[PDB]
Amino acid sequence: LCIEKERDALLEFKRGLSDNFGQLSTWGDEEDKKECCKWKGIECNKTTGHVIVLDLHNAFTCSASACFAPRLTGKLSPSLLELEYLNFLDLSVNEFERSEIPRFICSFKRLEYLNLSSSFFSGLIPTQFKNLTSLRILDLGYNNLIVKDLTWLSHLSSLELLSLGGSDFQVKNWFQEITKLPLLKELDLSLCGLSKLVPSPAEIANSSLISLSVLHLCCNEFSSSAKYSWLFNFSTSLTSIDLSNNQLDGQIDDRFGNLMYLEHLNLANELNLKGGIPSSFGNLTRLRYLDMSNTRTYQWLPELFVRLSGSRKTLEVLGLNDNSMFGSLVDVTRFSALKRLYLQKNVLNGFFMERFGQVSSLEYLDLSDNQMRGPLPDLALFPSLRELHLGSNHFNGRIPQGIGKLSQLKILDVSSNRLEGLPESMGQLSNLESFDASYNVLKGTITESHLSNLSSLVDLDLSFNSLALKTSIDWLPPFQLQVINLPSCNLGPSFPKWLQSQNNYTVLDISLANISDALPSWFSGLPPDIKILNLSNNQISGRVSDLIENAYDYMVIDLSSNNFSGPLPLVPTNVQIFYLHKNQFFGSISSICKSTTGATSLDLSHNQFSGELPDCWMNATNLAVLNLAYNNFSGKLPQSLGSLTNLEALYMRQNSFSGMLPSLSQCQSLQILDLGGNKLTGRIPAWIGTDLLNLRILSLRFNKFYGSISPIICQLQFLQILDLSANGLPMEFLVQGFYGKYPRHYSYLGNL
Amino acid sequence: GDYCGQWDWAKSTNYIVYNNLWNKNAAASGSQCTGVDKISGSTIAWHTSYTWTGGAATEVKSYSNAALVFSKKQIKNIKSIPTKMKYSYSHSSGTFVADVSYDLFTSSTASGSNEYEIMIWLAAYGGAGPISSTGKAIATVTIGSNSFKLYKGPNGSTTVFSFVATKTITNFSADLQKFLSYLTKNQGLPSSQYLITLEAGTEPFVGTNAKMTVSSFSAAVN
Ligand SMILES: *[C@@H]1O[C@H](CO)[C@@H](O[C@@H]2O[C@H](CO)[C@@H](O[C@@H]3O[C@H](CO[C@H]4O[C@H](CO[C@H]5O[C@H](CO)[C@@H](O)[C@H](O)[C@@H]5O[C@H]5O[C@H](CO)[C@@H](O)[C@H](O)[C@@H]5O)[C@@H](O)[C@H](O[C@H]5O[C@H](CO)[C@@H](O)[C@H](O)[C@@H]5O[C@H]5O[C@H](CO)[C@@H](O)[C@H](O)[C@@H]5O)[C@@H]4O)[C@@H](O)[C@H](O[C@H]4O[C@H](CO)[C@@H](O)[C@H](O)[C@@H]4O[C@H]4O[C@H](CO)[C@@H](O)[C@H](O)[C@@H]4O)[C@@H]3O)[C@H](O)[C@H]2NC(C)=O)[C@H](O)[C@H]1NC(C)=O
Ligand SMILES: *[C@@H]1O[C@H](CO)[C@@H](O[C@@H]2O[C@H](CO)[C@@H](O[C@@H]3O[C@H](CO[C@H]4O[C@H](CO[C@H]5O[C@H](CO)[C@@H](O)[C@H](O)[C@@H]5O)[C@@H](O)[C@H](O)[C@@H]4O)[C@@H](O)[C@H](O[C@H]4O[C@H](CO)[C@@H](O)[C@H](O)[C@@H]4O[C@H]4O[C@H](CO)[C@@H](O)[C@H](O)[C@@H]4O)[C@@H]3O)[C@H](O)[C@H]2NC(C)=O)[C@H](O)[C@H]1NC(C)=O
Ligand SMILES: *[C@@H]1O[C@H](CO)[C@@H](O[C@@H]2O[C@H](CO)[C@@H](O[C@@H]3O[C@H](CO)[C@@H](O)[C@H](O)[C@@H]3O)[C@H](O)[C@H]2NC(C)=O)[C@H](O)[C@H]1NC(C)=O
Ligand SMILES: *[C@@H]1O[C@H](CO)[C@@H](O[C@@H]2O[C@H](CO)[C@@H](O)[C@H](O)[C@H]2NC(C)=O)[C@H](O)[C@H]1NC(C)=O
Ligand SMILES: *[C@@H]1O[C@H](CO)[C@@H](O[C@@H]2O[C@H](CO)[C@@H](O)[C@H](O)[C@H]2NC(C)=O)[C@H](O)[C@H]1NC(C)=O
Ligand SMILES: *[C@@H]1O[C@H](CO)[C@@H](O[C@@H]2O[C@H](CO)[C@@H](O)[C@H](O)[C@H]2NC(C)=O)[C@H](O)[C@H]1NC(C)=O
Ligand SMILES: *[C@@H]1O[C@H](CO)[C@@H](O[C@@H]2O[C@H](CO)[C@@H](O)[C@H](O)[C@H]2NC(C)=O)[C@H](O)[C@H]1NC(C)=O
Ligand SMILES: *[C@@H]1O[C@H](CO)[C@@H](O)[C@H](O)[C@H]1NC(C)=O
Ligand SMILES: *[C@@H]1O[C@H](CO)[C@@H](O)[C@H](O)[C@H]1NC(C)=O
Ligand SMILES: *[C@@H]1O[C@H](CO)[C@@H](O)[C@H](O)[C@H]1NC(C)=O
Repeated sequence: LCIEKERDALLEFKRGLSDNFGQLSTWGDEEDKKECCKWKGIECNKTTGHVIVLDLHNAFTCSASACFAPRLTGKLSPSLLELEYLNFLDLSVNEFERSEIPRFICSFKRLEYLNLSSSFFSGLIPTQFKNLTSLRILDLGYNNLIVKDLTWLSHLSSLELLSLGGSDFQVKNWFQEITKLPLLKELDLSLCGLSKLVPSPAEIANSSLISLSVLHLCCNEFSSSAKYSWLFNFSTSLTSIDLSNNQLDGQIDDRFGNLMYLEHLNLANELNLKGGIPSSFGNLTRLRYLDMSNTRTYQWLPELFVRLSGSRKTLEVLGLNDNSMFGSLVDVTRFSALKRLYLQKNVLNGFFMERFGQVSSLEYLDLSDNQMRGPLPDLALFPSLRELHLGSNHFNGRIPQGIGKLSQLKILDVSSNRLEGLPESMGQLSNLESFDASYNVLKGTITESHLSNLSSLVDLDLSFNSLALKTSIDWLPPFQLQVINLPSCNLGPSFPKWLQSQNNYTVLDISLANISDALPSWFSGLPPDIKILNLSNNQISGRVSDLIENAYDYMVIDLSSNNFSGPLPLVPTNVQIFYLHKNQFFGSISSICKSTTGATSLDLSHNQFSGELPDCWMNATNLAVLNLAYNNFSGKLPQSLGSLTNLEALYMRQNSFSGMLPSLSQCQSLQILDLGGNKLTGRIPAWIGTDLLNLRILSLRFNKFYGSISPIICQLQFLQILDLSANGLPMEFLVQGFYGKYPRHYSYLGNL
Repeated sequence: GDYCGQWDWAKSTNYIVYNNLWNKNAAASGSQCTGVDKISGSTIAWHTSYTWTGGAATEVKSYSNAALVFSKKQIKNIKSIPTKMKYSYSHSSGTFVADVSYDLFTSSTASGSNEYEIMIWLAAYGGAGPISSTGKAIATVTIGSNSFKLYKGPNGSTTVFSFVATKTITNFSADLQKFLSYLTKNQGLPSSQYLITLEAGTEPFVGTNAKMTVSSFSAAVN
């Protein structure tokens, strides 16, 4: 069906642009690419072969704090005039030469859809746009163009949609010039500086009274009903109004309720919509989407539901999140088409009751970071939930045995509530990806039926609860979980057997469980990319020298408070905090820093360690918390300690250290330095008062320091504790990759 | 001296220049090696260099940053957050995607989880752009001879405000208190938030044989 001149043209057009990522790879003069209409972004008329559709529009994907777009970064070539009959040209979200809109585009005379939005087209519209009389829909939004004369518009009578958002809009009288269009259903003027340009009552009188249906006015600095009052002249026939991000400080005009067909209203991210929706909202009848997020509307919730009762049956999405809305949540089931309701981060202090005797169709519900109390309702009434957010409240009771009826449920967050137990019926969810019921007051034993039939689980979080989790001995779980936080839960007297079967996890927190056997032999084949292993505070045994694997890019290893034994496991290469305290290790620590390590905090205290400290601490410069206290250590303090450019706390109490104290001049920043019971001798040196200006605790008790005291120690003046007996003379560190981009800050100062 | 470790750093008096390849394993088959050149009182000088190619090119790979440690002070009680920056940047071949940005954060408590994030991008290349829930700017602001477009979007719990320079700036200087206070008056950041971290570096998405040179990075909280 393909026409020759058109491929030739399309190919020369491609020759200018640099696709770089593809998109235009399927374009060529090749025999294999010989029908141009089966190419990406071209569609041809079925009978006449002339191309009718060209869209190189590109969306963009957002990851983390950044979002990315494959922009075309090319030159836009006039050979396209040869296409002759295209009703659709879309070059959205592409960067060309960030230049004038090319005038040849106006020389088409058969266009109906021109979308150049969200590119970088700059300068100002060519007046030649008045020649494009055939244009039904124009989008030129979110470019860098200035708009001072709107004269051409009068000629495009055919328009039914015009976006001029994101302009240097400086036109005194758009009202006249925009009412000149007989069929404009939709207008976008967002970020056009509309507030500076206010339609006069007079200019509104000399106007065409168009039947306008959808309006976008976001990003205009209105702040009062005045600069947007012109809107209500289309009261006859409106459906959407987007007045989001307007610094709106005032009560909403009761006019909105009066509009008969309003079905979509976004007033989100305002300054102060004092109160909230008025009583005229009871007259709205059909409505579908309301958004007063981040408006500080202080309104009683069920009176809002009264004032939306005009639309029990039409309202689909209600977004009242991050506001000061008080009250209780009663009979949300009455809203039969409500699918999304977002009430998080309000001031609600009441019960989640629902007694209507009807069933809701809520798929997404968020009542987090409130003050709510009372028990949950029978969730069997809310079967369509895909994600149920309820954290940071004060709910109580057990979780209802009807939660087992939530099949489409993927996410459940009931953290930081005072709930008291789990039903077996949530061994039926099978789509529950992430289940977090941490910091509650749950009591009881969780059997394998509790977690039966839940194949799609990847996050389990039951932290700091009064709970127990014992499976049957020969139970095989249907789930492999990347995140496993089960602190303060007794998982079995025996090391939980079910973890032999999990091989995809990357963060293991089994701490404060009651466990007492030796480390099983199978557990050595622990997944190769674990970043957080917290086995501490148990009675686990085995010599972990050969029972842990090394350099797996650890991030947090805490093996403290156990009955582990042996010599120190050789420290993995990329770990940052490595805690071995409160165990039965012994031997040299001559292996610590033979290999380079970036650990920022290691704690080796309360062991049976011995020997002379190796002189390799420049192979671990990154330490800021060193804790060797409460071990039997004999030897000179290694001069390598001078190599700790940042060290915040140095714990050396209760060793048998002898000799003089080594040069610590270069470790200018430190806050804690105790060497108690260390049997160390020499004069108290000058650099404690001289280079170590930073300092808060200094303990040199029960040593052998000969010589007099320098008075210069009075020049620190932030030192809070000084103890130098029996001699004869707000702090923390960071783990960097913890939360992805964001570091984590850990506190280590404790008993003062 | 330049150093290639994933979470390596280098405390330097007033400023700490962290290198974070916090996203190295993005299947991006490459390496990055950062490093400090000069110290001169309030002004520092540093560089990095990298070659991240392929895998996930939708993603950031690293944020080598120049950071301030300061008396964490409430937004209300900052008179001036003066800063300046001068750099030039060198790359080769094709598919160079990356940005150059400041990154500030705020929380309720002096030691709290990041609640607000303020990015101020001096440069956007190859299609790199800030997280935006809309794809479109909430507003355009002008500060100290620079024109900025503001985007806002969610990074999990953090609310990320991002200013993008219309002029890709190779010589920035300004008072970031004007930016912080603009947000407090107009978009809705509480003045009670505590300013936590000030960082300035680059986020690369793809690139080959790249090297940034920072002639100076003076910065303060007074
Ligand atoms: C000229 O060219 C221009 C340049 O392209 C054209 O401009 C484009 O027009 C398109 C329309 O033609 C636009 O496409 C539509 O986008 C909307 C955007 O809203 C949604 O996404 C926003 C960002 O989140 C998504 O984005 C990224 C990238 O994909 C993802 O990383 C995210 O994960 C997320 O993806 C989610 O969405 C899918 C969709 O189902 C899910 O299934 C996924 O699992 C993901 O979770 C965001 O703004 C919206 O979210 C709001 O609410 C969220 C929670 O609900 C909250 O997190 C957000 O922060 C935001 O919250 C705000 O509101 C809440 C209340 O809701 C408040 O509480 C809060 O305070 C905030 O105020 C939303 O997620 C999108 O909805 C559309 O999707 C429909 O249509 C497309 C096809 O067109 C399908 O692909 C969709 O699946 C869906 O299709 C059917 O399904 C719908 C029901 O699910 C149904 O209702 C539909 O009608 C349909 O039947 C489109 O994706 C495009 O954005 C726009 N681009 C630009 C740059 O302008 C221009 O049109 C053109 N000119 C012309 C044509 O004249
Ligand atoms: C490997 O695992 C082990 C064990 O899992 C880790 O070691 C543990 O780490 C835990 C986390 O740090 C830590 O728990 C925190 O302890 C802090 C200090 O506790 C003080 O307050 C409690 C009050 O508890 C009492 O009430 C509760 C509730 O009924 C009871 O359950 C208790 O039994 C008590 O009756 C006192 O008892 C203590 O004596 C101290 O005075 C707590 O502050 C902290 O709680 C904070 O976070 C909670 C998160 O949900 C939150 O609920 C709580 O309100 C606290 O809120 C904090 O954050 C907010 C916001 O900034 C702030 O305003 C608050 O002021 C507060 O800072 C935790 O409870 C364990 O104690 C600790 N165990 C050991 C042996 O050390 C180990 O760290 C880990 N390995 C690594 C490397 O991390
Ligand atoms: C919700 O809608 C009702 C009905 O539209 C509103 O009440 C009605 O308001 C109209 C105003 O135009 C009244 O109609 C006219 O009133 C004048 C006197 O003002 C009268 O002379 C005319 O003959 C005509 O009736 C109408 O009487 C009134 N009440 C009805 C219809 O029962 C109401 O104001 C809206 N609610 C809110 C909160 O605004
Ligand atoms: C595709 O091309 C055909 C003809 O090449 C178009 O058909 C004409 O359609 C109009 C209105 O439907 C009629 O008045 C003409 O009589 C038709 N002509 C012929 C020869 O059939 C058709 O509309 C085109 N469609 C598109 C989408 O381009
Ligand atoms: C816009 O439309 C008018 C109307 O057709 C065009 O003006 C014509 O220009 C040609 C050029 O030689 C003349 O022969 C006609 O007599 C003109 N007609 C009228 C009514 O003035 C104008 O050229 C068009 N602009 C573009 C860029 O095509
Ligand atoms: C094992 O865990 C990894 C992640 O640590 C899973 O990998 C990703 O899973 C998400 C889930 O939707 C996908 O979107 C990604 O495409 C996956 N990426 C990679 C590189 O695999 C992985 O699927 C898990 N495997 C099993 C069998 O559970
Ligand atoms: C600091 O770490 C380096 C490794 O980065 C150690 O160097 C290795 O030493 C062994 C024998 O001791 C040699 O066989 C290797 O060839 C060396 N490797 C490298 C890369 O140099 C070094 O010994 C450590 N320093 C101290 C004082 O322990
Ligand atoms: C326009 O709106 C004002 C106030 O809303 C009203 O007084 C005026 O008569 C309206 N004109 C038309 C034609 O609707
Ligand atoms: C899971 O539950 C469903 C519903 O009763 C049932 O069809 C299925 O066989 C169950 N599977 C197992 C392994 O119990
Ligand atoms: C262990 O320390 C004690 C003092 O705390 C000391 O008496 C004993 O000799 C030490 N063990 C040695 C030196 O082997």
